[PDB]
Amino acid sequence: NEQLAKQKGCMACHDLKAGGGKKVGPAYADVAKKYAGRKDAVDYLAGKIKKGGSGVWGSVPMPPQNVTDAEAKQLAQWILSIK
Amino acid sequence: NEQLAKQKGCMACHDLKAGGGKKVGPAYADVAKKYAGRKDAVDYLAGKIKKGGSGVWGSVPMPPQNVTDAEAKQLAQWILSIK
Ligand code: HEC
Ligand code: HEC
Repeated sequence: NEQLAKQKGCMACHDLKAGGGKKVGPAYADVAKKYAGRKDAVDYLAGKIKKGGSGVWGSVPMPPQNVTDAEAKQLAQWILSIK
Repeated sequence: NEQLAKQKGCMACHDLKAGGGKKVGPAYADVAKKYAGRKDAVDYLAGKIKKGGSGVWGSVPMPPQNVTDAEAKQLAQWILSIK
């Protein structure tokens, strides 16, 4: 399974899918660093995940995503936790 | 959480951290595409995982991995499942 592969060190040499390093959106660790000082980061990011947005990291927009309000908040919190 | 983000499609457009794209081995989805539906795929891949391999995807070899035969079979089956 995926967790076993992580534990065994496999992911030092392998990604799940191709295209690493060339994606259209920002790295989550950079999102986490940016908003570390921001008290309302969770709701700000949840809004962007659900409703989409542009201009914060580049000119290409993130389209609105198929997530509930609760999921958007959960994803925001997880991203903020990334170190 | 991490699994939720993967399941929702977020990772098509985002990496977890900066510096992606330099892994030395093939992406698992590409391994899965190659060997999908071959009658000996599980045994073949389990053997490469455990014993290592060279020259199938490039010049850089995979060393033997610290896995049991059962774990190698588990890992092979998981990799073959990656869409
Ligand atoms: C942790 C136990 C794993 C698992 C499950 C896999 N790998 Fe590797 N791998 C690496 C390289 C350079 C290759 C290509 C070798 C070649 O050109 O022949 C591979 C290949 C694979 C495969 C496909 C094998 C095939 O013949 O098609 C598979 C299923 C696979 N790996 C699984 C490099 C590395 C590492 C670099 C030091 C390490 C660590 C791992 N791999 C670990 C694992
Ligand atoms: C799956 C539900 C997700 C989640 C959890 C996130 N994204 Fe994206 N995203 C994309 C692009 C181009 C941007 C930059 C937009 C801009 O310049 O403003 C983003 C941005 C984000 C953020 C940061 C938002 C901010 O204002 O700081 C976050 C937290 C985030 N995303 C999470 C592109 C895409 C996609 C391309 C089609 C898709 C799919 C996703 N993102 C999916 C998700």
